[PDB]
Amino acid sequence: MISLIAALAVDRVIGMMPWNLPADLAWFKRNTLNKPVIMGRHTWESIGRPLPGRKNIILSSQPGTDDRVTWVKSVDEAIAACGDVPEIMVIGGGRVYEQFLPKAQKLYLTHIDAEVEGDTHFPDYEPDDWESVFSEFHDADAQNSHSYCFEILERRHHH
Ligand SMILES: Nc1nc2c(c(=O)[nH]1)N[C@@H](CNc1ccc(C(=O)N[C@@H](CCC(=O)O)C(=O)O)cc1)CN2
Ligand SMILES: [Cl-]
Ligand SMILES: [Cl-]
Ligand SMILES: [Cl-]
Ligand SMILES: [Mg+2]
Ligand SMILES: [Mg+2]
Ligand SMILES: [Mg+2]
Ligand SMILES: [Mg+2]
Repeated sequence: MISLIAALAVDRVIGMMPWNLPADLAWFKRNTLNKPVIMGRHTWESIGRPLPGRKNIILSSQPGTDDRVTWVKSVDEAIAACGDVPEIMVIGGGRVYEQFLPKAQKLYLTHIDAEVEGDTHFPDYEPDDWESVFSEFHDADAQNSHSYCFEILERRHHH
């Protein structure tokens, strides 16, 4: 099964960080550890080093040479490279989320209370097609710059 995981500012702006949220990074790690992660080449270059404890699959029509990750050229190849696993995590960026959304059955979202200047957005999804099965709000604190709300949604309908 395919899931997307993303952190969204107001207006669904995503980035590679205008905010400083170690709690969100802990949420990201907890929910991706021991699962393959699929990302586009822009996201890969922004991370710079393979995420530990996860198979790192990079979707790009023009692969790099880095032997530390697995390079694939299509959504279908990305999925095949993951093989028989319970859950595949798609970690962005904008275009990769857009291509994978139709195949996804679960969303892990962090809704951040920040207005920011970026131009890359998380895909449009029809809220009526999803059910909110978890939500938790957290205030900002000495370690986290903004307030945020974790949410998990499960797909109920497809169009
Ligand atoms: N919800 C959430 N989802 C996301 C991101 C986020 O920002 N938060 N960011 C996007 C991908 N970018 C990164 C950049 C850095 C890291 C990263 O470095 N993670 C460490 C944890 C951080 C650390 O302890 O050093 C890890 O092992 O997972 C993860 C995703 C995609 N999805
Ligand atoms: Cl957590
Ligand atoms: Cl990308
Ligand atoms: Cl505090
Ligand atoms: Mg090689
Ligand atoms: Mg889009
Ligand atoms: Mg769309
Ligand atoms: Mg319904």
